[PDB]
Amino acid sequence: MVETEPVQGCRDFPPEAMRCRRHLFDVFHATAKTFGFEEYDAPVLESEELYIRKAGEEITEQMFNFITKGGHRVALRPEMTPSLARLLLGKGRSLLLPAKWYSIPQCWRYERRREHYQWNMDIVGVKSVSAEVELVCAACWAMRSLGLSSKDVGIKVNSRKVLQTVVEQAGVTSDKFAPVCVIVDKEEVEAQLAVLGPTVVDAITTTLSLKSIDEIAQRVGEEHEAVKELRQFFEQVEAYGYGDWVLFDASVVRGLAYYTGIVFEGFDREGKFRALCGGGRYDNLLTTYGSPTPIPCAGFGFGDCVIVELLQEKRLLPDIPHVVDDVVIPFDESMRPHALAVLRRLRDAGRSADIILDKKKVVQAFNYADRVGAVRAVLVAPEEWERGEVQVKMLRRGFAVPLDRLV
Amino acid sequence: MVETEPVQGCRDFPPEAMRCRRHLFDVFHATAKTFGFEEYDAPVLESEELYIRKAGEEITEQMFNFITKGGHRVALRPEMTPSLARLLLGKGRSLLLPAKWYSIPQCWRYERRREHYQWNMDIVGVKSVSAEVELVCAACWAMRSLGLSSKDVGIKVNSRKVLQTVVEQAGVTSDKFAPVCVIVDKEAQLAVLGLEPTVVDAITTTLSLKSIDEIAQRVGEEHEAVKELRQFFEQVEAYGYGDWVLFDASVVRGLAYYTGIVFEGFDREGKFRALCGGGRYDNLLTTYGSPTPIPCAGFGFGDCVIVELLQEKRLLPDIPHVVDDVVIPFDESMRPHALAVLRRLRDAGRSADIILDKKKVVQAFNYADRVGAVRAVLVAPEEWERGEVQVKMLRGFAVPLDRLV
Ligand SMILES: N[C@@H](Cc1c[nH]c[nH+]1)C(=O)O
Ligand SMILES: N[C@@H](Cc1c[nH]c[nH+]1)C(=O)O
Ligand SMILES: NCc1ccc(Br)cc1
Ligand SMILES: NCc1ccc(Br)cc1
Repeated sequence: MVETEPVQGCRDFPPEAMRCRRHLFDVFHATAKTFGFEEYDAPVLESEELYIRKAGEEITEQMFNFITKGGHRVALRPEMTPSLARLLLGKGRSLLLPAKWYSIPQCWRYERRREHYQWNMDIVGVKSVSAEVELVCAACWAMRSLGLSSKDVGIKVNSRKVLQTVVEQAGVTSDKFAPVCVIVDKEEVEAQLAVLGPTVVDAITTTLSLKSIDEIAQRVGEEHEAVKELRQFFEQVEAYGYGDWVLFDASVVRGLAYYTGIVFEGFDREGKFRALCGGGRYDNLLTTYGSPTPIPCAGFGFGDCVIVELLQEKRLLPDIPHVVDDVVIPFDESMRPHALAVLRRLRDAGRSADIILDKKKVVQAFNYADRVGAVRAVLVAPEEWERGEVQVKMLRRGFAVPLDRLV
Repeated sequence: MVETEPVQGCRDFPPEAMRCRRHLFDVFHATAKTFGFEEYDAPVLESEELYIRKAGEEITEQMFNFITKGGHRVALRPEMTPSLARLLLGKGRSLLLPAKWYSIPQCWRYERRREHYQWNMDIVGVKSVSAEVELVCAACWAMRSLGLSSKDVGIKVNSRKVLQTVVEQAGVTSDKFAPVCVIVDKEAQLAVLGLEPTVVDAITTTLSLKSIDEIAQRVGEEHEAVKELRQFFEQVEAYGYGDWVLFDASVVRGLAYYTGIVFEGFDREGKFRALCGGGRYDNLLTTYGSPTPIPCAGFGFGDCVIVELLQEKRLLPDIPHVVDDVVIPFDESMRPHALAVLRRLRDAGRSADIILDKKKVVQAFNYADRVGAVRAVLVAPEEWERGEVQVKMLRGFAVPLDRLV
């Protein structure tokens, strides 16, 4: 036998498992459409150079990389955001702003799972917190669409600008801010900061432990950018009607080098699962890639695995069996030609329909119809045919119907 | 600057290019649904062992393979069919037959494009030619759905059983039939496999026969291939796609595993490579170690040649992005109210933007036009006090909040 298991850490999606994935992706797509985002895609294979950010990120530590037969350093993308930036930088002046782009790429890692799908939503060319508002509202909308409520989940919201000011007031070089964020994201965090380069660590921990925006304002001032932006953010989400879904949490920084402003992450209010989604503003990324002009950006990722766990726990993922509208059944093999004419008609009318492909008895054909979840069984028999009719039997007992009135 | 071009032989899909791909995939999905096929997927990364068929196939010659950190021989799949067989073999007795499965995997090669998407449709557990009929009809349906006619395209149909009999009558070992097919798909190479001149003569003669009647004269009217091809053409005629299909004795396909009927789509102007290709492969699962033979048939249908053909025929106009509503705050003090409006529009199943940054109404209106909005909803202080907004159709007057949706 060949090996029937998939390659290490990768998932197969037979029809049953595919329907669950599809149910999830339908929401991601529908939510994107509702919010006016445009789909894009790019190759899963990118140059390794795209991910060399040198901040000790977990994501760059766990890259699935390899050398081509030809000697080029490539990787299966660990995330989509750098691919987006490449595309954005490639368009340059021709890209009309603002742009709202989304995708549902498979992303990879090498360390149980080595592979996941990740819905990406990003807004490009919008300076103000309305971008973050929309992004956060989109993530809530998706969760709501899947059956979750604000009692089940929330989004923790913070700004990295608070921590920046604290770090900056200690005379810490600006090039050290990203590593600090990668570290603070994680008693070992006390040791790692010293290595980057005690009273400064004290200050960091104190501010991240502050439990409200008012307490942040006491420390850095009420007119500080972070305070004004967070207040605007919460005012807008309230106005949109999702105030119960969002809250402030000063310990949220995220693990990625490139966030500059507001950052956020989704969570289950039972404290059972890892983050459902995560994102933030990254206004400097395109400048680091070499854009001659700064390009504001903000966005999030939303993985396909944790959400499914949460939906299973909450009993929101019942198996939806396969369905088809009609199953056409030839009474015997001499009726196959006529049955195919019927099948054609049903499909021309926009119906989903099978025809019994092999030779079998009517009752077995009827059973197969039930197994594939047919709403209706269409028996094509000699006597009915002469009368310009077929027999129809609803499965969701039996009578003749004219060919013209089936559809 | 970082490199803005994609990795060698790979395509970017910015929104414009993505809409074209989406238009194509919508047809593949809709056709699958119409025909009652179920979606599946599997990892793009598979074990290299999965593709070692030893017939000198072009597909196994051009594998995108590499060694993991850990020393495992893996590959980016060159095709989906072996992944399907793996899944099928994994299920074994638990899989209810017949099964009709489809997918739209990206597949890879290393040699020019190194990457394409390929719609796969396969029928499992059906012995008779009705499987091939449905598969061929599904491919025609997809092309028809995209705007093509039987004047633009067709499907050439043959059976490998004819060539099998000829090869077999020359005393050629059964294990040589797949290599012979891989070669005939493309004089010197057959001799190397082990065939003398008279056997090559016979091969070429039969592949040059232009009708099923001429095949019957050579191998008999009772021969499996003749009965099956006649049944096949009778069924496609009955389904109403007779103008789309024809017999061509030179069609064998390049893959090792086809055993019976094979087919391929083509443009009737002779400009393009094959649009799609498939056939019956009844032995594949036996070779993977299935304790019982499992009949299978299917096809692949790439995303690149079809698009070329559709561009030539002028069937791929750019469809610009569209959204139903663009909500415009008169100024920043109206943003909260505008968000309440935005919420309502989206709750009602409408696609809607709100102007995110600070800008003047006329510029907001321009942006609305650029993103292809059907309707612009201006949220101004004076209208708001009256429980109203201003609505302007794009593709001006006051409207009550309740009657927008
Ligand atoms: N790339 C981020 C998510 C993101 C998308 N856009 C902005 N941020 C992550 O994987 O965590
Ligand atoms: N694997 C074949 C297509 C196919 C799918 N199923 C059967 N055949 C190809 O790439 O040509
Ligand atoms: N964001 C968590 C996560 C990242 C990568 C993979 Br692969 C799986 C999960
Ligand atoms: N079926 C032709 C083809 C095969 C592989 C790639 Br990649 C592209 C086209």
